[PDB]
Amino acid sequence: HVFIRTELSFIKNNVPCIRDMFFIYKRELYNICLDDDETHIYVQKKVKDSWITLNDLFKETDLTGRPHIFAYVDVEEIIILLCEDEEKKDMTCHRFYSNDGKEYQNSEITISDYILKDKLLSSYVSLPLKIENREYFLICGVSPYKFK
Amino acid sequence: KDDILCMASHDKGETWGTKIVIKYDNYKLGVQYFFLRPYISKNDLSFHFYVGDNINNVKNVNFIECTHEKDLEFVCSNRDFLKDNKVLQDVSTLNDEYIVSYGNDNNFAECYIFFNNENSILIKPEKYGQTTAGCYGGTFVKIDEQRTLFIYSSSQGIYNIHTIYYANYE
Repeated sequence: HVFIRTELSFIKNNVPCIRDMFFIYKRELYNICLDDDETHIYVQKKVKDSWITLNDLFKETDLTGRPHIFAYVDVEEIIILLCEDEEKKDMTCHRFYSNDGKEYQNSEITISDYILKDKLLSSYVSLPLKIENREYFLICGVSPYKFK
Repeated sequence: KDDILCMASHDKGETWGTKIVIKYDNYKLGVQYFFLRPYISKNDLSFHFYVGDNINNVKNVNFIECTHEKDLEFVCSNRDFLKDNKVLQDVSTLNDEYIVSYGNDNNFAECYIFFNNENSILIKPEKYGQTTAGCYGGTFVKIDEQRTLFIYSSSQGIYNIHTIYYANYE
């Protein structure tokens, strides 16, 4: 009937990350770390006991501030998106693609009049959502009520 | 009038022209959601986010489940995970059953993990030294239908990784 098991391992990180972001890829464990003067967006991997910086995606960008991050892990493919924090009317982002977790391939895109014009967003990892024979990745946002 | 809104892509992020509508017919007006994120597994869409419209100004997790109407329009609904003497934290699923994370109080001296609201495990993080180590920010990182990690940073630099196996039969 019931089987429950618990183990504890420790990991140290070179980088004191402002925000951690965890994903499993090929049963390896990967992190998207964020330090912050000076800033980076490091793609890291746990080989046992320590994280290992594999990429800096911030470098390959014309990106002025701190972006929202939307990561998506299909089984074979990893797709990450760095989206500039508003505040125009359309939103630009830079995406990175791998099928291997080591070598991420640059790019840049723009969504004009994008649907989330006045929505607040925050970074997250996710999976494709099957909706009648189609896979969709979602970027979702919330209405701004608190006075600013 | 929909408080939550998703733009969506079926071309693996090339274009974001698709629009997914989220009717969360909630009772309250003008309530700010924080740190919203969709929890997705197989067919099911759900959302995990915070609200702070309570006495203490402390933020509080809400988790809403959604089912389907149109090909792009979902209908969501709050899921009760309230639990006396504990505070709702993170949410995941092992094998079409919820696994749920809780703190003892809002200061996460301890974290309890509940399986299908039916069995539970206690996580008492060890101290980093002279200062208290909590499990603030503990989240789930799912591996497959029997295994998930529960990670949190006791203090800066230090990553506490709980490897968890669970299986319920019959």
